[PDB]
Amino acid sequence: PILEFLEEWSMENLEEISPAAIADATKIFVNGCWVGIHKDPEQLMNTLRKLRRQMDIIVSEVSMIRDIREREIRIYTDAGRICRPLLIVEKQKLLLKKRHIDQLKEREYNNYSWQDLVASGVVEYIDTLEEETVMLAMTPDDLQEKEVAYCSTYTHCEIHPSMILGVCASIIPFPDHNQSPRNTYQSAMGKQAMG
Amino acid sequence: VGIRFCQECNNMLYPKEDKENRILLYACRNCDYQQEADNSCIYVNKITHEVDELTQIIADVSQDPTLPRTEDHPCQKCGHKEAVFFQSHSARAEDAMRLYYVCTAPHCGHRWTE
Amino acid sequence: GPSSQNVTEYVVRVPKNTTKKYNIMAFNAADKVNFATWNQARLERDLSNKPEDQPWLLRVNGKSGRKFKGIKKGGVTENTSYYIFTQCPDGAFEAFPVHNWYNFTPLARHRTLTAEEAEEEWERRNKVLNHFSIMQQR
Amino acid sequence: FIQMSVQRIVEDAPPIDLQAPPRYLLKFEQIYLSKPTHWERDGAPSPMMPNEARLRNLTYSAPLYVDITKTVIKEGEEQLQTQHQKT
Amino acid sequence: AERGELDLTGAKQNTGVWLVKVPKYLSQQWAKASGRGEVGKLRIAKTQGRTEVSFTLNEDLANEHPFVLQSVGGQTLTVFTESSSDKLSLEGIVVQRAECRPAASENYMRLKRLQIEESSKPVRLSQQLDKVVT
Amino acid sequence: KDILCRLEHTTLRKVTANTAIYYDPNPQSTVVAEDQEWVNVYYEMPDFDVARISPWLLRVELDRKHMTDRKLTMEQIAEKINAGFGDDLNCIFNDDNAEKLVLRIRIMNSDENKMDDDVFLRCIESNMLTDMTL
Amino acid sequence: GAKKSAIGQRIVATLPYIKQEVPIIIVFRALGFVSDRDILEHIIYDFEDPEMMEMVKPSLDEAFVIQEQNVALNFIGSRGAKPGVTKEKRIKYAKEVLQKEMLPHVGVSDFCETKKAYFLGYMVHRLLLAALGRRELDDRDHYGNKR
Ligand SMILES: [Zn+2]
Ligand SMILES: [Zn+2]
Repeated sequence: PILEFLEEWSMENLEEISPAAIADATKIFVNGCWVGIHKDPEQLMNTLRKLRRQMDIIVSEVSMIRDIREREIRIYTDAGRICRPLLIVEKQKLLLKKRHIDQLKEREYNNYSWQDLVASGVVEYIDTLEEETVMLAMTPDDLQEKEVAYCSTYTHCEIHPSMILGVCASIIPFPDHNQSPRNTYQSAMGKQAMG
Repeated sequence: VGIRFCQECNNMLYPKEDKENRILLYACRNCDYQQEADNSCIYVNKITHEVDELTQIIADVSQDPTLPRTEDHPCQKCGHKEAVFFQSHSARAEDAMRLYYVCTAPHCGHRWTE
Repeated sequence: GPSSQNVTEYVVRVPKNTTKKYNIMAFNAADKVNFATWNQARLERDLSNKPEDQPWLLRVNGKSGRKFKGIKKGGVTENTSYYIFTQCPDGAFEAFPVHNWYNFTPLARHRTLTAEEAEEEWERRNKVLNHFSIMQQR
Repeated sequence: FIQMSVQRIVEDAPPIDLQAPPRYLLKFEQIYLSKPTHWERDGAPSPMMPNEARLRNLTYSAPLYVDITKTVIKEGEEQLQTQHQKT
Repeated sequence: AERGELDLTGAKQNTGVWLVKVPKYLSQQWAKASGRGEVGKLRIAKTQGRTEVSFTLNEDLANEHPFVLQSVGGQTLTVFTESSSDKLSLEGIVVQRAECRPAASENYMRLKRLQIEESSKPVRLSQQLDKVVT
Repeated sequence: KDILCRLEHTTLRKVTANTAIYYDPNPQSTVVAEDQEWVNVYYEMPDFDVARISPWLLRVELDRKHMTDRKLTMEQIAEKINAGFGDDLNCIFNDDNAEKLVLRIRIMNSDENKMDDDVFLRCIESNMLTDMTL
Repeated sequence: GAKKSAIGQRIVATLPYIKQEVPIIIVFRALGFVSDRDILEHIIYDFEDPEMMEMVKPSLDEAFVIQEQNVALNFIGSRGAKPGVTKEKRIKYAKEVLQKEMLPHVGVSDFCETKKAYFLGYMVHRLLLAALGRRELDDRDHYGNKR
């Protein structure tokens, strides 16, 4: 489905191009295979992102990476890519609105669940390769608020910073007040506890 | 510096000298083909290679959301106040701290270094 | 004049079947292919394999002229199709599907080193002298 | 793996061709899985709950069935196609 | 004059032809009848300093296709045909390249999904059995 | 720092900015326009190179800052090359007054009067850049 | 060496099921691209870059002797883990190794030589950028390179 869409759009196949044209156009890779080239990489990425966020041809776990400096667009669709959900930011504003929270609050007897957030295009998964091209906000209330403009092009926002921890590190209370090795020791001890 | 290819078999042309006329000739191999050289320089290497990074910089970098943007360095070509600045951060320099600027205005990929 | 605002519209016809199939012949720009000297040409399947699924060989002006080898485009157009518009006296465009796509590259003609000869040079491949001289000897 | 890989792998396998000269063709096309089942000494199948698997030291496996199509050619311009459902 | 000779007459006349890339549904609709001698009209409008190419689908066929031109200077393309009587000929030389695009954006993807789903019909998945096969 | 220079290993690569194997068939008329001004100064009374000269030329530019840092002047570099290669190479260098320090090198005249007149310069150029010790 | 350092640094490829590496230009010759322009167009996408051109010069010289696809295929086949009895069998073996064993993800079809050449050119182009310092070396630790 990824390749069919690219062919439909203005992606010139490798066979049907002259090598002189590879200079200006951005290479398109799908699962590591060089499919073709594109002249409008910015519009292609916008279209690819829009389709993925709509649960269109591109599925949620498909990761599109653009190397602007290297003039390469890499699309990955295979297994084993580790990704995490992040809130989408547009114009320094979360796409997650109060209406989404209200629907979530009545999670039961309403059929609204996490998938509707992904379907709504408010939260998307970002793999480690795609995270390199992402400008990430730790919190919405401190990072993308009107202030000294350290950065005004945030593309994503962490749902909560504490999600970087695992199961065993998530039971440590105030782990940010501890010296880090002692948080590692507890993760080992917490597995040997009794209960 | 220029690299020339044979017009017959599209192979590399290598420098050659004709003792009859004493003029540099780029002669094809395995092609008994010769051409009149004009550059007169067959090889040149710059150890320092102070290559202007502006040539290597690409205007599309202005679309990178992870680059800082400054209003204090307006673009000279079009006067746009916003610009995207960054370091070369590439090997072979040994001192990569100077900032290269790219105009953020679309259709003006002007690149400059302060 | 009329050319400043000329508008042309023609009907499109798609015959169900044609006696002659249509395929695309592509020549690289760097080749500088010229048809003025193409007094005669020969196109036939290759004999190296020794048919319908084999590379095509193009010879121009017999042995004297340049020789080109055509290869079918491996990538298939499952989601894409190609059509050719040809002017006709009736003034209606005709579209023919591209049966095949072929890429032709020139084949230089000269005393290319044979496989047996190349073995001797492999000994001196790392250290060779006067690259020009090697071809003169052959 | 169950829903896609197992089915893809079997379909990926080329059909089996056997020549004696009669020609025998065997093709695996469809995959079927039942609930984890356990067979007693008498051979009566019963569904296997995981706790029973843990307690009785039984592996928690599901029977795997494949449809197979067999076509036979007897060099007599006759073709007979028979399929073994859920092998 | 021989069997392998190529009729290069078309090249001598410098006949110009256009190469167009179109999707499957447009060709699929044409392939439906493919014998009525008509599938649509190609309309080209030119202005003082701009030219636009668009194609309209036949009303009967359905029961807008804007065209974008492409540079052809980077590669030279020629069209030839193989006659059933073993008489190869050159139809002409490509002089312009264009691409066909869908006018619609949102509802168009619905047809794409069906095409993908249609392509998934041959694709097969493992099926569950409620009861053990006996 | 003077003792530091006498200990740290310095090769032509460290003090050289760029090199170019210019053809330069006639030494009287140099391909490089600027090089001509001072080359003629050394060619009013040529010594040991009047009989013949290799058509090929090797021009190397020495970085000013690196030369000053190592307290290396244009003189001993020519002497070291001449000492290392004896009469094999004829070395001609400009004056420090010019903004650019240059050192033109050519193969011995006797050989001009077997490997290759051209490729041999690259072997010398690479060998002198690293192996040669200033 | 005298001519060792004169040419510079040459590129080699270590294809699967081959005892010894082969010059990169040879693999391009085997794939069906013979002329230097044709091969370089798959490696250098901008011919106005003198630095990139000089990098491949030593590789071209090493494979200068081989000028035909069959000669290149025979050279690859001669180095196969199972050397062919005759020249014809070696070429078939060498062609098979490239068809299947080399860059299998790019393709295995008989008409995928161009796709494999482009990717092999990309592999060489990526190597040149690292050598020229234009692109930083990839990080094994970077977890996006992991699966
Ligand atoms: Zn030539
Ligand atoms: Zn500007």
